Amino acid sequence: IFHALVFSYISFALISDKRYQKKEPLISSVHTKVKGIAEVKAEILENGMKKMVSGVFDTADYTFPLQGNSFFVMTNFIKTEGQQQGLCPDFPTARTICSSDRGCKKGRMDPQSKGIQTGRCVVYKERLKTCEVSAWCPIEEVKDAPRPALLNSAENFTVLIKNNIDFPGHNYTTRNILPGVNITCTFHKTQNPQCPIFRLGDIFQETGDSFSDVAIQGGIMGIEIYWDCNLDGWFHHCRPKYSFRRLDDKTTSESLYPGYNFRYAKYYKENNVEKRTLIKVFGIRFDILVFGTGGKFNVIQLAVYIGSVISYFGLATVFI
Amino acid sequence: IFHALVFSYISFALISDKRYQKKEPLISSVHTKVKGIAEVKAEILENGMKKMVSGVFDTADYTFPLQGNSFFVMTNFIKTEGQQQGLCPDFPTARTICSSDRGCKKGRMDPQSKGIQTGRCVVYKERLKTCEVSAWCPIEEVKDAPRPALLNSAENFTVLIKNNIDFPGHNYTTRNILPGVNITCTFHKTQNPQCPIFRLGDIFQETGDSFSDVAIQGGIMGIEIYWDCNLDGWFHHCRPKYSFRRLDDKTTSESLYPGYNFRYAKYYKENNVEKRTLIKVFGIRFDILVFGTGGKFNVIQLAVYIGSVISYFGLATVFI
Amino acid sequence: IFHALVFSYISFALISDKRYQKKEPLISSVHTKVKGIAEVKAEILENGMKKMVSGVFDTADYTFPLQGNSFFVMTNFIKTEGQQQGLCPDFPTARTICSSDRGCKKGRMDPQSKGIQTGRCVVYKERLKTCEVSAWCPIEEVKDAPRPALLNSAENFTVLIKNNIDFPGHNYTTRNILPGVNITCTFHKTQNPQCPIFRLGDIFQETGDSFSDVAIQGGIMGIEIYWDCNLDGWFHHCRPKYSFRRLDDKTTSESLYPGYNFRYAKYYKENNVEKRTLIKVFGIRFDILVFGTGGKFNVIQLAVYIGSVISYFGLATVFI
Ligand SMILES: *[C@@H]1O[C@H](CO)[C@@H](O[C@@H]2O[C@H](CO)[C@@H](O)[C@H](O)[C@H]2NC(C)=O)[C@H](O)[C@H]1NC(C)=O
Ligand SMILES: *[C@@H]1O[C@H](CO)[C@@H](O[C@@H]2O[C@H](CO)[C@@H](O)[C@H](O)[C@H]2NC(C)=O)[C@H](O)[C@H]1NC(C)=O
Ligand SMILES: *[C@@H]1O[C@H](CO)[C@@H](O[C@@H]2O[C@H](CO)[C@@H](O)[C@H](O)[C@H]2NC(C)=O)[C@H](O)[C@H]1NC(C)=O
Ligand SMILES: C[C@@H](N/C(=N/c1cccc2ncccc12)NC#N)c1ccccc1
Ligand SMILES: C[C@@H](N/C(=N/c1cccc2ncccc12)NC#N)c1ccccc1
Ligand SMILES: C[C@@H](N/C(=N/c1cccc2ncccc12)NC#N)c1ccccc1
Ligand SMILES: *[C@@H]1O[C@H](CO)[C@@H](O)[C@H](O)[C@H]1NC(C)=O
Ligand SMILES: *[C@@H]1O[C@H](CO)[C@@H](O)[C@H](O)[C@H]1NC(C)=O
Ligand SMILES: *[C@@H]1O[C@H](CO)[C@@H](O)[C@H](O)[C@H]1NC(C)=O
Ligand SMILES: *[C@@H]1O[C@H](CO)[C@@H](O)[C@H](O)[C@H]1NC(C)=O
Ligand SMILES: *[C@@H]1O[C@H](CO)[C@@H](O)[C@H](O)[C@H]1NC(C)=O
Ligand SMILES: *[C@@H]1O[C@H](CO)[C@@H](O)[C@H](O)[C@H]1NC(C)=O
Repeated sequence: IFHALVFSYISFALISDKRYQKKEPLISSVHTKVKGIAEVKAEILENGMKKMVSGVFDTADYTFPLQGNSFFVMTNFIKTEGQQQGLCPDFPTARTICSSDRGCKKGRMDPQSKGIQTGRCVVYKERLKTCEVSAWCPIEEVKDAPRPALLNSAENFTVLIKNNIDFPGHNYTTRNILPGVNITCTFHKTQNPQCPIFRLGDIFQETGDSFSDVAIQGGIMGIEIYWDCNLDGWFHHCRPKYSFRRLDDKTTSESLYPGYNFRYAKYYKENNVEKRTLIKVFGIRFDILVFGTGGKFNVIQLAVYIGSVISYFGLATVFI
Repeated sequence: IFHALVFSYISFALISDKRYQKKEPLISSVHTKVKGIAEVKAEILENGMKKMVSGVFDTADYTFPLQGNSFFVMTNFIKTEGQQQGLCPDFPTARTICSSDRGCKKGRMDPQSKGIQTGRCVVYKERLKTCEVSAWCPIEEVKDAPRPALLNSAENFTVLIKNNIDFPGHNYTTRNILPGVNITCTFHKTQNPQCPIFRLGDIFQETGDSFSDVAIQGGIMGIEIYWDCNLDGWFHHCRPKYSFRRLDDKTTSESLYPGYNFRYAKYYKENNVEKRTLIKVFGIRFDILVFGTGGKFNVIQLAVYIGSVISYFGLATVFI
Repeated sequence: IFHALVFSYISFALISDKRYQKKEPLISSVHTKVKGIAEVKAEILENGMKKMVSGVFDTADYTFPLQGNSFFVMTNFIKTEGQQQGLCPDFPTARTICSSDRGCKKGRMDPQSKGIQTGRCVVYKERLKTCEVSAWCPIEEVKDAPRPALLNSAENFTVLIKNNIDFPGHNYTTRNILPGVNITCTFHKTQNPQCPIFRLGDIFQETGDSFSDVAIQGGIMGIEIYWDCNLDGWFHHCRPKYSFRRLDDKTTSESLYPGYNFRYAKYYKENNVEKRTLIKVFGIRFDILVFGTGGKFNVIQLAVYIGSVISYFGLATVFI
């Protein structure tokens, strides 16, 4: 009585855990196309002077093709133009202010300084003095990102994701998009869960984080694609499950370099002088993470499960 | 009789499926060097005027170092020079043609338009009128890629692939290239299946897709490296198997952004005006996919297989 | 007697190999921030003339953001300025020297040549003659990298690594850095093995390879992050293990393209002529490899182990 029930329960553990099947890791390749533009009219303070930042930003202006299953979209920026190699006083900071030449030692390097000191204490503005350095001059300001993200419209951008997956051992290949589907759609958790077209603001709403806040100083968001794939015939299902998870740590600590931002350089020549424009770029990197398991009935696996089950059979008969 | 045969068959399932061994996922790192150049003499129509595109393209002109186990080779391009921020009529399309100002609404954005409308209907050429937009002017043409790919010689290029793999649990490391091998070789399915030097046209012949067709509008090809690795001593083999699979979907639908292409921007300054050159790049991205399993005799695994087998022993004795 | 001992030993194989638990592959995302600068005063020979290379190199000058779980740091460079499309004699090499026009065939391409020949034998310097080619002129020298790496200070640079990992099946996420930790630290094998801050020279000392030697011609180093993660409650541990392994092959053979180096192009316009500056970049690419296994008690797994163990029970009783 109880033994045929132990057998039916163990068989349930077979069918549910799909141990008659063999599991094979998935192979994924990703291709994304970003669509959308943003118009930028804003007022940014450079060196204590108000300035008007106005420009139209298209695809080539705020992104470049994905590498390593991840793409980036710039949302804010601080542009420092005209840097040329030379000597200049470092930007005023608690570390950089100097009372006299004794505070500056030639050759000193600081993790928060972009230049090597010359050992002299010189004026920056009025009577405030900082330590003179040798680097790209003038030094970029120690200034916060614009309070509204210059590319605030970034949440309205649209990312199109095409994912190809293969299982070599089972020799089975399929793609994220099935042929003949109505591509004109915006992904929704319930209305269009197979629609590959994503809107960034929708993504940030799913994970619960406000897009604008992350867009001011950048972040790392993650798009997850699950593939529970069954290859039997008696039952079949091998389609993706889109989830969204915010990857960045959200420390908000000046020591841990919070948000996502980097220093992009644009070199040129002017008046027979080598010059550089340093752009501090703030944006959200999207990591596309694909993980899948493919099961297909293996005779050896089913026989091994049977082998672990008939021992519980005999021993179960001994236990009663 | 039949029972010793069931034992020999189960032992065959052991030796064949290598269950006395433990399986460990592979760790891969890739390094590719692309060699080859292409001379380009062609005739391309810009704004209804015939032009001569002539130039020599070396490594730095059509590729950049691999990131994320994938490298790209440009094969075709459409170059739009002199773009500067301003107001211009959008390029004539079924969506962009306007009969009067009522058709243009200020601030409108279109997925196929690269600019924000100003709300005015202005002439583009002759009496044909399109909606005026605010963006990088003039707008790139809506034009097909050159009928012969400008970099048609791309199939003759040579990619050299060096792959390092490690198994941490077994502490075993090996590389794609064994020391002392004759590197001067071109990979062939039978003549040189271990030769790492690949020719792109050969790759496209293996997968059966014509190189030129894909090169006109770009594509995503995939190089697969298999590692069936055995670590025992009684038998040993741990070398790669090169296969080739075309990753792109080949939709050929204007709604799904077919082929592989992106918008690359080159910013400069001219006559004290901020200017931009937009190059639409068409090329084949090669994804190097490495997947391997490393087996090495584990006593616990063999004992567990024995444990599943002796139950089939006793129960098998009961079945007769 | 011996049978209860076989049971205690098999139970030891259970607890040690953690087969009551289920193993799940790890999901990793990486974010690195490189800090440090380098001052460069050196003397490099261009075209047989001594020159002084002097410049200050910050983050934007020697690196760009990581893609595909790997970042690059330039350590040496050879800069060829002023290239424009045209005809020039190829640089003197055993392959390129020509006695007369019969040695040059028009349209010939060489794996070590950057241009297509025109079929004429012309002088390069004095009476030495090479084959005239059509390419970016003049051709970059066939010259060794500077004997001291121009960016020798690269070993003093600091890489900060933040790693996020997730197990979907168990729904458990954790990050490389625990909240509240003293970030100001330099990683040491024993003193600070959890400290994420790495120094490149320390990395190269751990693997035993001198930083400078690799920095002259570039290399591929690999940072490994292990995650042995236990999710039970009766015992718990899920933290990373940092190891370092040198990925490049160290062939030192001119045929196999040794070290890590690539050709980076900077296009500009001068005197109404399209021009290019070709920089041969030498540096160390760091591949961040994250691999982890997450175990959590699965009832079906423990029951399957029991099923393989009770058969060894009965059969063991038969063996005595
Ligand atoms: C994203 O786009 C939507 C709609 O295109 C913007 O919302 C509209 O904003 C305009 C003015 O900017 C208003 O006149 C409309 O009434 C708004 N409609 C809705 C439904 O909100 C939205 O502001 C855009 N997002 C960002 C960040 O700019
Ligand atoms: C790839 O290279 C081969 C040989 O270098 C090219 O084939 C030759 O083309 C030339 C003229 O271009 C002919 O004179 C030869 O007779 C051809 N030989 C062979 C064996 O085909 C081939 O055209 C190149 N591929 C591309 C796309 O340019
Ligand atoms: C890395 O930095 C260290 C210390 O900042 C350098 O070592 C010092 O070098 C200076 C001169 O360059 C000497 O005056 C000091 O006595 C040295 N101190 C120590 C502890 O070595 C080191 O040279 C730098 N590495 C490179 C490659 O430049
Ligand atoms: C290619 C580059 N985009 C750039 N876009 C701008 C175009 C006009 C004005 C700008 N002003 C400030 C900042 C940017 C821009 N400029 C450069 N270089 C880029 C894109 C994405 C991520 C990093 C870098
Ligand atoms: C670095 C860049 N290559 C570029 N190569 C050209 C060199 C001369 C003329 C060209 N004309 C049209 C198009 C290209 C070129 N030009 C730029 N910028 C590149 C390479 C590979 C993939 C994307 C981009
Ligand atoms: C962005 C670029 N860095 C560049 N840094 C230099 C700055 C001043 C003088 C230089 N001279 C020689 C060589 C380099 C430089 N120059 C360019 N382009 C780069 C960075 C990292 C890896 C590849 C390329
Ligand atoms: C995979 O299956 C298809 C289906 O017919 C077959 O054409 C192909 O050759 C198979 N691949 C391999 C490597 O056997
Ligand atoms: C796609 O679906 C939308 C409904 O959201 C519909 O309006 C549209 O016509 C559909 N497209 C096609 C080609 O059927
Ligand atoms: C791996 O094996 C080699 C072979 O001797 C040994 O030198 C090395 O220390 C081993 N690695 C570890 C981490 O034990
Ligand atoms: C490599 O093999 C080729 C045969 O295809 C041969 O001509 C060449 O000499 C070999 N190289 C060496 C170094 O033996
Ligand atoms: C994962 O566990 C947390 C812990 O409460 C829970 O809030 C979350 O919803 C879980 N995720 C899923 C997908 O169930
Ligand atoms: C971090 O540790 C160092 C010791 O190496 C110590 O000097 C420093 O004060 C610590 N930082 C904090 C915030 O406690």
